Amino acid sequence: AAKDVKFGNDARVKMLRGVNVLADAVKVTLGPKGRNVVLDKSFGAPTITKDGVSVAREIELEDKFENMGAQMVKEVASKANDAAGDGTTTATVLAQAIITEGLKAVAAGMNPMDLKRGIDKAVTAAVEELKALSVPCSDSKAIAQVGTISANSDETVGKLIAEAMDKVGKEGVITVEDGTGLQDELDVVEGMQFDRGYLSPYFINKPETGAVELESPFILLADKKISNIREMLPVLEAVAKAGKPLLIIAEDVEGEALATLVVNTMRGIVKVAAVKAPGFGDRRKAMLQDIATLTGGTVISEEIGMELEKATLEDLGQAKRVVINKDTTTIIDGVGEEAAIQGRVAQIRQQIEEATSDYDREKLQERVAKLAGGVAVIKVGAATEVEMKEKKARVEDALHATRAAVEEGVVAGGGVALIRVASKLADLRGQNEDQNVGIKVALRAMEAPLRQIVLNCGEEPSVVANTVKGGDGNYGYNAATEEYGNMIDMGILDPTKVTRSALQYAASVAGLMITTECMVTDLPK
Amino acid sequence: AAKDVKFGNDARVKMLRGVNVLADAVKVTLGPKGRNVVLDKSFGAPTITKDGVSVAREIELEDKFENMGAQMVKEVASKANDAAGDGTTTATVLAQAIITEGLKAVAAGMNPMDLKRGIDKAVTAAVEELKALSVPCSDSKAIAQVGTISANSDETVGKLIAEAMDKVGKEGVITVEDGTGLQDELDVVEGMQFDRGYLSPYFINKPETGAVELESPFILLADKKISNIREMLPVLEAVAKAGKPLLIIAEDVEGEALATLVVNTMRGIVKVAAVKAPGFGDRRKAMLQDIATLTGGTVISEEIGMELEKATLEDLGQAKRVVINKDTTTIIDGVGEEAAIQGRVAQIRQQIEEATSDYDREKLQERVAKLAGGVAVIKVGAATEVEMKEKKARVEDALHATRAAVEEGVVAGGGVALIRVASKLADLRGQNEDQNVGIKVALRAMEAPLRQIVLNCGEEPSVVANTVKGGDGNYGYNAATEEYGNMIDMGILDPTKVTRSALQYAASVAGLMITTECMVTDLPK
Amino acid sequence: AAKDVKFGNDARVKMLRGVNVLADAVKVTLGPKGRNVVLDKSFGAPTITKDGVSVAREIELEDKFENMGAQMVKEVASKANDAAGDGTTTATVLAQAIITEGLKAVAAGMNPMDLKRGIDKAVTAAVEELKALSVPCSDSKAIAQVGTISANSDETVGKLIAEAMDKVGKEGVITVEDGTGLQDELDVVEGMQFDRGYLSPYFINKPETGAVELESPFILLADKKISNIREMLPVLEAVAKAGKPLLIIAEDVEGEALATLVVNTMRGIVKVAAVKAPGFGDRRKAMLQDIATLTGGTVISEEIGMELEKATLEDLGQAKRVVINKDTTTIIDGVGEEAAIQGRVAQIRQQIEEATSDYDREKLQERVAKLAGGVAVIKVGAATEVEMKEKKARVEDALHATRAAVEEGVVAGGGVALIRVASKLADLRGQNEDQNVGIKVALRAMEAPLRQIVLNCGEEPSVVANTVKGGDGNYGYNAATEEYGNMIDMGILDPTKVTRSALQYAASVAGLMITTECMVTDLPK
Repeated sequence: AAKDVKFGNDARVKMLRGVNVLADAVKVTLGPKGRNVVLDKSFGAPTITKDGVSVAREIELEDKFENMGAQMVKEVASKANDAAGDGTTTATVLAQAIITEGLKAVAAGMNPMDLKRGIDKAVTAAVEELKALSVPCSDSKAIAQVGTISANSDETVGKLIAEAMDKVGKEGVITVEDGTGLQDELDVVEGMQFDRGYLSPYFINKPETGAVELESPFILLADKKISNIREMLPVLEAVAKAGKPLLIIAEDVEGEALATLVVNTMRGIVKVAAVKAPGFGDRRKAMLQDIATLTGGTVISEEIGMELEKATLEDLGQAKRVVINKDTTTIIDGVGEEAAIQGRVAQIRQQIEEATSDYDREKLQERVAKLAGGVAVIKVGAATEVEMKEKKARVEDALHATRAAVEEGVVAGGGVALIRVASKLADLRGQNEDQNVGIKVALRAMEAPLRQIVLNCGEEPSVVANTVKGGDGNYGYNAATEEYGNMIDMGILDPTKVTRSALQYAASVAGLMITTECMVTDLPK
Repeated sequence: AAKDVKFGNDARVKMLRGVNVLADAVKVTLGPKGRNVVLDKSFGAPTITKDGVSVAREIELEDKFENMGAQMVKEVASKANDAAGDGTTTATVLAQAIITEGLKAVAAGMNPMDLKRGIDKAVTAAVEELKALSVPCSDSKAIAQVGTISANSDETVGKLIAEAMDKVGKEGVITVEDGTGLQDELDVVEGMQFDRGYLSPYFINKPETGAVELESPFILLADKKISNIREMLPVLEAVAKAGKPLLIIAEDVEGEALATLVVNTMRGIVKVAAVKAPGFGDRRKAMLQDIATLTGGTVISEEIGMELEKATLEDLGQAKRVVINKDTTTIIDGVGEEAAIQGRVAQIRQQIEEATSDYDREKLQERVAKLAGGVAVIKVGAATEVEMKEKKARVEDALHATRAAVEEGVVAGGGVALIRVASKLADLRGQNEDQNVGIKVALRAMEAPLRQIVLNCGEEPSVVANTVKGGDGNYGYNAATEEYGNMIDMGILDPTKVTRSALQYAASVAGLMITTECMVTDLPK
Repeated sequence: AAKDVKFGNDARVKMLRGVNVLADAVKVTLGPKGRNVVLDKSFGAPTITKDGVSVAREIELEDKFENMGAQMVKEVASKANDAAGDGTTTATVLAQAIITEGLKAVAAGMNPMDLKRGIDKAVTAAVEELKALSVPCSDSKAIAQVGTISANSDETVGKLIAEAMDKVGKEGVITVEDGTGLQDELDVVEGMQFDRGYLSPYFINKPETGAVELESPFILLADKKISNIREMLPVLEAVAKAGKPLLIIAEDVEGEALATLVVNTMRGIVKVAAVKAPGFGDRRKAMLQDIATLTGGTVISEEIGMELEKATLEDLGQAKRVVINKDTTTIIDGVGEEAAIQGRVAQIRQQIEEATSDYDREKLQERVAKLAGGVAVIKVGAATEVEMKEKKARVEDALHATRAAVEEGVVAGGGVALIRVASKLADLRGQNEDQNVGIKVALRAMEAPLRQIVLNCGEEPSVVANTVKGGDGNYGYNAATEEYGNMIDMGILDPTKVTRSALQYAASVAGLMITTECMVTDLPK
């Protein structure tokens, strides 16, 4: 239909209004003293939550332009959350501060491209400063500490994360499930982990997790793109008779094919979910063969000759359980014989020995690593199902935070790491006046999270900010206890990775929006 | 239904407002320092882009008259894109400048036809002056240079374009695909390319490319029009059972058959692409025989006697991959035996020997050229799939720019070539005062692109324009570094063909536009 | 009546709109190619003028806040005019530029007081740099040159100013007159001048000059305030019988007395002008005795004993002609005997000999100087009354410019002196970022006059500004001839004093205005 176009500073102020609305809605909940926010369920009582991620997905304004601004800020914040596992609120607050200041400066006839360049310089300097200020978390003791801190100060979950961490090594895979007994159970079972996302969000059987958990699902290996529904109709009938969930790994899925699969899942006849083919080319085929070895399945490739129509239940693989995250996959306890898997590992090891190319050697090494390391299994243990659910969620978020900390490090939490890098970078200068102004905008905008936390605590924001900036190291302001001191000592910690990613994505979206004039928009009807 | 008509200068100002909206929307993104622009999306986050083609595609105004003005300018800009491969933003900016000045002069009580004649004289003089200012790009070194600078200064892609260029000669065919390994692969396989477009846009399986990529498709050769789908039923059943893509080269395809094939493609049971049969008469039949030789198919003609109902899978040809551009096609690695192709080449060579007409001789010579030259195949090589996609896009645009440069030449980029032509043609005079005023309008409107680029950079436009006009040769203003110098030395180059086509099409649409009075359109409801 | 206020940035934008209206109205007429502007006349035809003073006189806006902004700028510009004699348009343009930029910066959350301090520092540096760039005008040849160019390039009037300047010395007094013959006349008579303005603007018998010219008036010397009109009744009757004008010098004039004299001028039975008594205390009494000596009058003081009621026509002084400027007075050819004046000069000379205080010695020396030097009178000579009036106006503005140049100096005109100062002060830095931004605002605002002059000429402003900044010395851009070169050589000159005063007053009003929040005003009814 027709499209109203608004360009100039009117577009900028409308977009700023949208970002202001979304940023207020999110920043209210920031901090340990974060205030509650009430959503609206279509039916029944409204839900009340302090979670920035849950509230953020709800807001989308009425008038279209500010809706666009809010939507893209929300999308970048969600990208930040997916990258690390937290920091949606921090990213949104940083984006709001940077954008308010930057658009205020742009309204003063200042070169927006220079503002973007200065902000980029400031944020990269802040990122390397954070890396300098990072504290290693390789030792198991700090791993237990961060696990405890993430899960609302519970030592048992941090301990469990520590033993699983030891079991599956530094870059291991850890999955969480429900255990029958009150005691927590840990064991390692051979299983896969590759980074691919579901074809459609509608496959999500558990929307509150955003994942597809299947119990004893058959698996179909395909090196070919599924084009016609007739190709996998016989296996669809076979699995429907079997009355079990299905998993489809294929080179590609066409639009009509995935539409038909979505319709079938809505029918509920078969609990089938599909995911893209990982790997690439020959590497893709080799690791598909690895999956077949693991699950006892068989790869169906056009080049070899067989077709999906000639698919039997025996030809398919199987596993005890699988989970399809947003951009991750997990296979647990493949049926395939361990001796065959060890033989495949030996074959790939010989390939490593004869490997001459460096990147192919890296691919083979990580392939054998994921093939032999397996998948850690953590089973939550308590008395009541309410504590099952809440402790499972706590274990989930603690595991995310702990792996993020292990990957990069851990800095002082509560938003004071940003304050520290800002104070460290007080003399950073750009190539000219405009870049310098952008640098100063970024520097004074990185103070927004601590100021908002203090404001939620009810104390004076600027006083606490000045007191923190006066100190050096990791000295900061405990929001919960309202006492000063070394944040690491009192346990308030955030992974270096989450803060770095949140700041980087906030700066990226800020620079990407500061330099926009035109907006095409559907007519308000 | 009823149609509101508006004529006189009120129609002209309506048209000017529409063109102003579209031109602002597009020109905001012009130049290396081009400002971003956010676009519509009915669902999810809005997309952010600096490519003016998408912005133009996503523009249409609420008011009907503004909409018609914007739409005709957009159509001419799209024609400019199709001609060369770039320069939509430049064409739109030139059109906006010429339209503003010319409509202003027409409102100043001046003969519009004389303005059009003066603009045409000025633009043809500019075109020949630009051809004089062109720099040849025949040598492989300049080919590598243009390929490198086109793809954001990547030497590897320009190099690869250079080797493919050497492989398939001056007027060879270049195609891009995805390579399994990190190394780039190049090889020549007998193929084809003829200038024909898809019957409808709906065949586009990949809208972001505007093409129809099919893997291992069967081809049906037909010298007749597709009047009834009954003839298409047996082959459709055969290809549905085969479960492979289909291609249809026919003399014509009626609208009802087009609707049937559109419905079939939307169903997804069978994917099929149709395209007009090029050549003409006897030449058309001869090149269809060539296609049959290459693909191992058979030509089905009413005159010979066989009908499309009596068509088997063996009768159809086959190839490893095909792509249907907007107005072009490509066939890669025809199954047909190379000895048969060589025999056909020898037959057409004898036809060349006995050829008497110069035109028939040229047709036969280009026929043997396109038959024996084959098709170059370039496979992108890297690790990640994300970089597969981005480097494939870079290779595509670099190939387009490189072939455009080879066809005609390469001039100073950054919009300074138009400034140089303007300075060279400062004394061009028409037959009378009105033609002279039109000439001056065109001359001062050719400065719009550089002025807009400088304005996007934040510097003073007119100062830079005057400084550039002062110099001679290719001296100008580097936008990225903000340093004066020579564009040839600084690697900021644009093909002569794209600039010439953009300027010519802007002049053509401006001449058409100025000489309009009446605007018939449907009532606003 | 009730009053409404408005504070914050809304007040600033209201003031910005008002000053924008006034600045547009004034700046249109700037430069030699200044565009005309029509005025309003309640009766008869409108008057078309290029003089910015006249245009600014009638400007007052509908909205109260815009009216305040316009009135503040207009009052400061009028102060600039009174200080030097020209440069109202330059002051208004500078104020508009500085205010636009400063309020734009203040909207960016920037400390207004630091902006004021930075602007003050920048303008002080500019003033001292301008003094450094000043060219002396002491020699008679340069005096003739400035007089010639001031009066639209008429050598005769500049010559006449030169001879008068020689007659009455460097700090002499010169007064215009209408000479009967076509030949220009010059004479030296015993006169007087002191810096005092009329009590009421209503005394102005010639509003287009803003002065009070009286022929053969009877001066009355008084050392007392005119509390009651009864004291003025006998002298008023005497002068009514005499049927001649009169002058009144008194210690002070009360509101009732001046209201009564305004009534008596509206009746105009007596031609009366009253001016505040100059001098101070004993110095005032001594110089009033000097006035009595010059005019043959007598000082009437309460302390001595005589009263204003016991005043005869003989007691009053007399002179051939007097003129009361806005803030100055002139008395020409006092009737008093020259021998008595010489004796008084000698007496004050022996007072100088015994004068031990430095400032008292200065007062006595300037007193004898103004007593002995007298007033020179230049009489314009032509054939027609119309050319008499226009040449009289030319003599007025020419001698104003000449005395301004003699006082301080002469710099390059056409607004290029400010450009040169700006280029010289490109590296001036403040104490912090805010003061630096204010400094840059002032520096880029000093380019406004030349830019507006070029824009009125129809050429490109910024190109000319850049070309001028590139040069050094006095190399500017001739607006009239549109040729570059040295302003001094081509006689486009402005006094250093007028440029300095205009810039200083523009900076002062800009500082007073940027730091304004509250606007208390009467309600719009």
